[PDB]
Amino acid sequence: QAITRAMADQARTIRIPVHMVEVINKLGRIQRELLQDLGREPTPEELAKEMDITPEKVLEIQQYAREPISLDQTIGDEGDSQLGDFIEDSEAVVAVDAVSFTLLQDQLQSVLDTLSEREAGVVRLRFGLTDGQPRTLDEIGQVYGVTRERIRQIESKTMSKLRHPSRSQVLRDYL
Amino acid sequence: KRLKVVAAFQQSGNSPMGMVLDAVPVIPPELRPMVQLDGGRFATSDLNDLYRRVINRNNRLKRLIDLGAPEIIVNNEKRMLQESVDALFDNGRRGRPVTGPGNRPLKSLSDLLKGKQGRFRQNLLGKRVDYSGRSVIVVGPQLKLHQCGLPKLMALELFKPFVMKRLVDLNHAQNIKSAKRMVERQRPQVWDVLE
Amino acid sequence: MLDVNFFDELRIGLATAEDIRQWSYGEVKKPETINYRTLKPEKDGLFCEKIFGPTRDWECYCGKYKRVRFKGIICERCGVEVTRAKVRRERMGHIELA
Amino acid sequence: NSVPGAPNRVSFAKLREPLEVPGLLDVQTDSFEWLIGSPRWRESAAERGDVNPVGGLEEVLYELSPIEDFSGSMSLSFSDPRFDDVKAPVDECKDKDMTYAAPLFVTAEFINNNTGEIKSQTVFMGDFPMMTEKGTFIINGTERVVVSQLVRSPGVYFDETIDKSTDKTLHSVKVIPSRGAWLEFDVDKRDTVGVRIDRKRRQPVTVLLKALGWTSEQIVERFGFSEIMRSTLEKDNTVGTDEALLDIYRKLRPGEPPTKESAQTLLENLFFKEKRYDLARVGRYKVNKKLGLHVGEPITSSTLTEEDVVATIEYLVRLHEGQTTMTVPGGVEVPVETDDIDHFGNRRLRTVGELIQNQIRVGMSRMERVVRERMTTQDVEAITPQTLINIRPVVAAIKEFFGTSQLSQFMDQNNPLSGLTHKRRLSALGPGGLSRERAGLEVRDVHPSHYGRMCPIETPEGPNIGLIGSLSVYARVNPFGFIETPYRKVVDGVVSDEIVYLTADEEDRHVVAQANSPIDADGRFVEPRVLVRRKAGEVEYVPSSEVDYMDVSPRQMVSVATAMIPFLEHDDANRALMGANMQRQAVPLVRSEAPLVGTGMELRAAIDAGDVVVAEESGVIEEVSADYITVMHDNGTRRTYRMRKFARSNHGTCANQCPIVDAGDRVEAGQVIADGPCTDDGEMALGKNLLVAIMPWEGHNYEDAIILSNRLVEEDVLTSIHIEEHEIDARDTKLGAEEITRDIPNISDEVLADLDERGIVRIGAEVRDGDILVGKVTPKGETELTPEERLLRAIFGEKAREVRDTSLKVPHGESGKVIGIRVFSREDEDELPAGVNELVRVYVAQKRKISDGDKLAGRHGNKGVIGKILPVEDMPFLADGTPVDIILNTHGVPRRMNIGQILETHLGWCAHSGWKVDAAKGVPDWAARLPDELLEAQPNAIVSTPVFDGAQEAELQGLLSCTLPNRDGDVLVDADGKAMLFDGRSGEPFPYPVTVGYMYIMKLHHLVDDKIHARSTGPYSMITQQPLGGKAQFGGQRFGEMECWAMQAYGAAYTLQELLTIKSDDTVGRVKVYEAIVKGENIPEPGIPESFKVLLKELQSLCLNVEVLSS
Ligand SMILES: [Zn+2]
Repeated sequence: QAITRAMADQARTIRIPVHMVEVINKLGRIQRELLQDLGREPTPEELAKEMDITPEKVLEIQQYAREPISLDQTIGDEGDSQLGDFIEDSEAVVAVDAVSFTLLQDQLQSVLDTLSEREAGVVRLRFGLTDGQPRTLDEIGQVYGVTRERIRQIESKTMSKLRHPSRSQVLRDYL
Repeated sequence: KRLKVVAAFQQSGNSPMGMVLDAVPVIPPELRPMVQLDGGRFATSDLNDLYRRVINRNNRLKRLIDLGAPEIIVNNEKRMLQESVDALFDNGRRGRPVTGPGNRPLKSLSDLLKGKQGRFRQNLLGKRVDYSGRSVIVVGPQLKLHQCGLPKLMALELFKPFVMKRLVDLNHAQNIKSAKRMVERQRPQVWDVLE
Repeated sequence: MLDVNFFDELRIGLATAEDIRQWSYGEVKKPETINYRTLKPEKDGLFCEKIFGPTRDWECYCGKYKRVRFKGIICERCGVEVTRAKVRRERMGHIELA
Repeated sequence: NSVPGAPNRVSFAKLREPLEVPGLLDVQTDSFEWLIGSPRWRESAAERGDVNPVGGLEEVLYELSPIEDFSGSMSLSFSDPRFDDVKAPVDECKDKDMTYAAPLFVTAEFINNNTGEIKSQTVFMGDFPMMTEKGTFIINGTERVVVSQLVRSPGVYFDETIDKSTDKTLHSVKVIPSRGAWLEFDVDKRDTVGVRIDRKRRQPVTVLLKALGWTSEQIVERFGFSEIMRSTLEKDNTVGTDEALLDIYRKLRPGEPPTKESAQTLLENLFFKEKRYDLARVGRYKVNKKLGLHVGEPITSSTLTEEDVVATIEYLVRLHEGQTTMTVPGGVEVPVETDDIDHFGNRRLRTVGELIQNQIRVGMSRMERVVRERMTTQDVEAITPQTLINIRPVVAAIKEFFGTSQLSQFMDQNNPLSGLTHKRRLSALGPGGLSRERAGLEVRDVHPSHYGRMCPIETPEGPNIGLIGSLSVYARVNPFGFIETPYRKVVDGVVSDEIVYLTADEEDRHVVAQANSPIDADGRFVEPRVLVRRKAGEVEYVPSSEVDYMDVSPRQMVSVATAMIPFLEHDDANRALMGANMQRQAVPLVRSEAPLVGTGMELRAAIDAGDVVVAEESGVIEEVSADYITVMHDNGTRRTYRMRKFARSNHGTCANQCPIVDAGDRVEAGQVIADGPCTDDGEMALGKNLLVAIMPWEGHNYEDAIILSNRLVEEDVLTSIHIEEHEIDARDTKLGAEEITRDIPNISDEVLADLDERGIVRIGAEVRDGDILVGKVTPKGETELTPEERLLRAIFGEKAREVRDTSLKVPHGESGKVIGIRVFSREDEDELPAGVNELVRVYVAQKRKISDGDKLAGRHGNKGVIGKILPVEDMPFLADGTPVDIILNTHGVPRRMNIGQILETHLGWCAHSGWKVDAAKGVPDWAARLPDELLEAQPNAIVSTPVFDGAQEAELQGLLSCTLPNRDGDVLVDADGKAMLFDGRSGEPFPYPVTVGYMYIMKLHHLVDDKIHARSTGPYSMITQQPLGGKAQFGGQRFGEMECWAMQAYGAAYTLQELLTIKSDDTVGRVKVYEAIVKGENIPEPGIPESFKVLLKELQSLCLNVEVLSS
């Protein structure tokens, strides 16, 4: 019992609960016992029939039991490099989309400044540009001394003027 | 020979207590990445395995001490802890190296700082650089001594931001994204500004 | 120590246990790396976000705060200090040996 | 000739070959036949060792059985290994990526010695991969080839050493058996001996001979003449067999108290038990030959015996005395000498049979362990062989061998010769071999025993030089693993036709003659002194009457890749080596014209390479088409050869097959029916016949550069069809499913024109770098939707587009048309990997023309890139007006020592223009030995030249003398080979004539299109922020420390810091620099490299308090 429990929750780099390492072990044993009796690899639907459970769960457990690999094992037939040299860092900044984002921000500032200042501020705090949080209408009213219906109307004015092709063409290109 | 280290421990204000170790540091996770490859397969730097071994041995020793066990088992666990820290700091220095899957020695901290493949002479002294290319050479007998030929495609790829700016300024592309699209599509106007 | 490329000397010496626990931002005490299903790191594991900072930028474990406006505040629930995400390359752990 | 469809290749060969070259694939087919035990191999051993006809699988099964328990009352045995029909024919297993394999069946006998019951269960052993007719395996669709390995044959190896102190000689031995513990017997620095057992440096022979049940009287009786061992036995200092046993126990198993019986049984279980020490069947016979123990007894009891040890002692001690011959009591006399480790009589060859045998042996060892565990845990009579058997380790072992092993590698097939040479190649690295770092200088050298066995020319130029080579053309592998070559035996100066085969060790005790000797057809050499190869590899003169062997033919020492080089004997060894290596990497062109000047080996090499269709059975052709040929055999029935058209080779070349027969012709069994990629009329053709002028032209052919005319580009003389494949799979994901669909977000329509609604490119549509190939869309999940994105959709009404378009796009720098699309999916009830549910693979091909930078070379070692392709006007042309096609420099040939290709050039011009020798007043003096039918040659006539018996200088000069013109009366070239030619640039004639003639050139697989790479800002690695490397990834050139030395020496500091910090490492530096250069602003100050911070954290993690101090 102690050995099995320890091998269950301690022998894996990605720890797996015993309750379902049990079913991985049982799936493996039944598939390799049926393989020799039938002569072929057991299709997961037949394995599910032996499971009394849905096959999709069988594929899920099959892909769960797969263990991680090492980043530093030599990958070539000849020993010259490791696996980790060929993995791209996804989290790294593209260094191209950053400049694009900055220029898009500049274009947005120019477009908003072209619009009337009240509308620009309304939309800026509506979508939370200058700050971290977009705000609801009542905040806009409390900061501009107007009712929320008036803010809805000025927002209607904003996207109405923003559909103007002068801004529409100059901004739609940025995609 | 003894004085060579004794005098160093004397005149320098560091206690030799640091020779023995009872609290082991843990490298940042991003320096020992666990990343999912395309296909669901997972990769690790073998450091997670050694750290896991250290953690397992330490926890089991804690359990043995708290529970109360005959001194033989406690001594065996302490020896395993010592050998696990041994493997973590320098695998294969003492005894046979700690081996994982595929029957290969595991890369400890020391092996990450040794030889050609170590950090010092592979990433610090010489680095892979951007804005560079490589191609076959062909004799250029009509060139001048200070000149050299350059393939058009390689020159375009190298001077990408340069032609990007120089063409978005000449109003060929309205914005930077359009300039990138022209460059990747290799529009005819690109070559003139490239030259 | 501010990493501004204004350096006068680089020093190396033996590290005592007091320095080792001074560097660390917590004590890793579980051999758990990634949840097999949720694909997230665990608590006090080798990849714990509380010890080593958040994996995703400006989010705690349960996502109490998903906004830039929370800077430098350690959440009361999981203790993940909501900040930039490359602190996982900077912060450090430590193990107290039996 | 002797080939039904052989083109008329006239030959300059003087003497005839008594035997034809054997099927050059016989080292792969025969070994696998031995492995399986097919009836062909069964009858093969019937007259070549029928004393014990047993296959590899049969041998392993017999060795394994019987397996029993601790009690011995219950046991299991294996017998009757029977195979089965293959699951699917070759092409479909190459299509849907399944291993070409067949089920394996064996019979298991369950015995129960307690009472006695029988259970003969036919258990399914597993799925054994099979070997195809070409000698290549198929694993997961890919075509893999295993190579034979060179290792030290287990046995006994005496050697000599100088102490370099008092110049005393010392003799050591190393009985090195496979799967056992070594014994090192030697004479120490002082007088006594050293008997190192399993690396323990104590205890001279005194304790060993005593431990064998002897005492002082035996060791003093056997050794009274050897004063060394007399002194040793006097220095015994131990009396008592049990004392010697415990002393051994000290240095054989310390850490456990010894007992009276533990050491006695330990010695037997260590050396004389065939489970912990079993020198293989090769090792036992090697020991027997080395010591003369058994000379007429069958092979049994592979474990080492005691008389072997005593004979080793006697041999070593007599060697230290300087004795010549040792006669062991109870055996024949054997001469006493040191054993060379590189002599091919001590280096065996593990073919495919031996390697698969070893892997099966490991699998059966695991089988025996698991069945031994299981046979006891279950009660008697409730246990059956099926439950005793769990075939998992055997298939695991075979899969381990075939994949992720460096001795069974990806087939190198870009022309028939590369496929031919990849098999029948001898390697030395791998499990049981020596690594290149482990390899010394001595092993890489050519041994005198290499002659006739392993070619001394064919070997790669890289670090692996000498480590791996190629088999000879006449070489044979003995059924014993040793290599062996044929040779005719001469008696009293009479040459016999009887061909006998000798190994490396059997050659020393004989005297072989020269290959090309002045034979008078009566067996008698006209001069007494003949070039012969002596015992120790020495070459010397000797009268004729005492020689007893001769080479079967010239070109016996050379391989098949080097036998195709004309005028080989006129070339330096290095240039011949490189020429043989570049022959392996030619590309298949679209026409593959046969070479004018070559060797007879081209026909055989093309025929048995397996990629040319050969009519197995004779008969008339029913019908011919590009796709297929229907041939009607004489016995009513017909056979349809399905031609393979435009198949991608493992290196992305073309493998088209064009039939060369008509609808009403008759073809004989063995005649070539269709040509492969690089074959013309069934003979090897790896290049084209190009007119050559050897003048140095205006510096465009400077430093091995080669200039070409635009005729080659326009006439498609050198152009290759190149095919690439692009796999892409849609797999299940927690986000849902990825769809192969046209619902691709934010894409135009001009790029959507060439996709079907199924979502993939239309067949026959042109693509290029960056174009989309398959539309695969993945659920994006969630992320930070930028507020700016919300304003963006608010301006145009664009949908959120909730999915991520990670579609497959053509990678950078390629284009061409699409050839085929193969799609598999789960609803197609296919055997897809668990996890993926669509997988589509697209084939894109482009007719790659010849351009600057492409490497062109001859088969004589001359190489070079295309300096320029200048138009037909600017080409030196002869008085007839035909422009030259290729111009090469003249400053390389005399320095680099490859004058053979100049002779090839002249012979090619003679063969092209045609010739006739005036036989009016008798034959001229030079043509007296020239064979008939070679005195007349029509224009564009093909010739042949054996490598070591070819056209001589006088014959070639005479041929050049009479070189009748084609159409007009114009002898363009003079008697000395040079010809006048008119400049195409200025127009005036060149002051002096230059050599011109037809040369056979080949395009190598080092094209510049797959060799140009550049990047501005690509991806970066995880741990350190350095950019990755390679062409598959976006790359980035490595600026190593050696270039750092140069930049520091220049005194350029800002450039170095730029190349280190911001151009490579400093992330904020990278983005700021890119923003500044795009914004047209000044590049900012470089920051601190990230890799240094990584190093600092790593060093901190090593308990090293490292802090950087500002002040
Ligand atoms: Zn949290």
